[PDB]
Amino acid sequence: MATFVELSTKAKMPIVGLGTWKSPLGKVKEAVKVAIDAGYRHIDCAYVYQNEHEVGEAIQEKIQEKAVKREDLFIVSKLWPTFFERPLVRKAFEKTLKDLKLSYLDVYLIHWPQGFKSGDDLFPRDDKGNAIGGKATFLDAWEAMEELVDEGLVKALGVSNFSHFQIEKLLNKPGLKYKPVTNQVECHPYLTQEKLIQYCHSKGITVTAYSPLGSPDRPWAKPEDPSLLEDPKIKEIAAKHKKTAAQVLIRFHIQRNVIVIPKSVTPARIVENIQVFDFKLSDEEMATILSFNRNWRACNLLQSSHLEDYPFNAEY
Ligand SMILES: NC(=O)c1ccc[n+]([C@@H]2O[C@H](COP(=O)([O-])OP(=O)(O)OC[C@H]3O[C@@H](n4cnc5c(N)ncnc54)[C@H](OP(=O)(O)O)[C@@H]3O)[C@@H](O)[C@H]2O)c1
Ligand SMILES: CC1=C(CC(=O)O)c2cc(F)ccc2/C1=C\c1ccc([S@@](C)=O)cc1
Repeated sequence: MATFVELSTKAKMPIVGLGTWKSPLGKVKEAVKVAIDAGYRHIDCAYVYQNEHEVGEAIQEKIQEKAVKREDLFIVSKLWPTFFERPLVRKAFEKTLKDLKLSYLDVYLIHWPQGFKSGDDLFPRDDKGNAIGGKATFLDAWEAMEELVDEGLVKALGVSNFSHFQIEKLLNKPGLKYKPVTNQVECHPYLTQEKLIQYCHSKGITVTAYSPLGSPDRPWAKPEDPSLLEDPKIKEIAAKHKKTAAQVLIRFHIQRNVIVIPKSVTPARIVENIQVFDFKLSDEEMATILSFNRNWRACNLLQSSHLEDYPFNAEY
């Protein structure tokens, strides 16, 4: 059975969710439909993925067809940092919610802590491709997002790609109404996030692991980049359980009580990826996997590294 991680709000967040970044139009609706049929309840979405309108169609279909009730779904989206100015937070949210055809979101995340130039150019950049910053901050954004929770449009807020310093800046903000329920960050055996997970858990903040398979189809991959799915040592552990590497990579997070959101539009893989509750990695296997840490990021966003709130300069 597909288990949950309890949030600070007492809401139950399904521990495996479906990722939707780069899920193409014409495939993402079917991906969400297959996922819901396979027992997924948690779907991870974003404004910047530009496919929320199709995700919304799929969700609406399955609810209509009595496959699932809204209350049993757990829908997450994210505020892109070109929308940190107060009026833009509301407008960006309204587009996300309208696209998803929902009356509320379960969690709404700040997608990245660093502010970008405000507006509807999602990737404002210079000639070299470096991100253009904006003066509105994640605290400005949070302020506007808190209204959504007051109004019942969002059940809980969270953050993504925040370091512990940025989470501290948020938690210690005088006059804070709502606390983040999760920090969605890259996490897998090459980036085990031990210090950040410990920190977040100590503050009652869950962690959601993105790119758990190493994001093998990311547009900026470099052939010398490591490959988790083909890693002989990961494969060895998979073989031990007669499971696939992907299932080991997903189960890894489950055993750390970390939510994990593998992306697929392939029905067989969508099913495979949630077949992770009928085996257990041994204490020794978990220790071996943790030892693979390389501090390697598939998502380092180097093009924003000059910005004030770029999160990856800190140790954690
Ligand atoms: N907050 C953030 O900044 C942030 C950053 C990155 C990602 N995310 C979220 O996290 C989700 C997951 O991360 P991700 O999409 O970067 O990468 P990922 O889930 O690590 O890997 C996805 C890739 O692996 C393939 N795949 C999926 N299941 C497989 C399996 N069982 N065997 C072999 N290959 C498999 C997929 O192929 P097919 O789709 O062709 O099947 C796709 O190419 C995203 O979709 C997004 O929702 C958030
Ligand atoms: C890491 C990353 C993700 C993954 C995710 O959030 O799920 C992503 C998703 C999108 F729909 C668009 C951009 C990004 C992205 C980094 C990024 C890439 C190029 C630019 S501009 C420089 O071309 C800016 C940022």
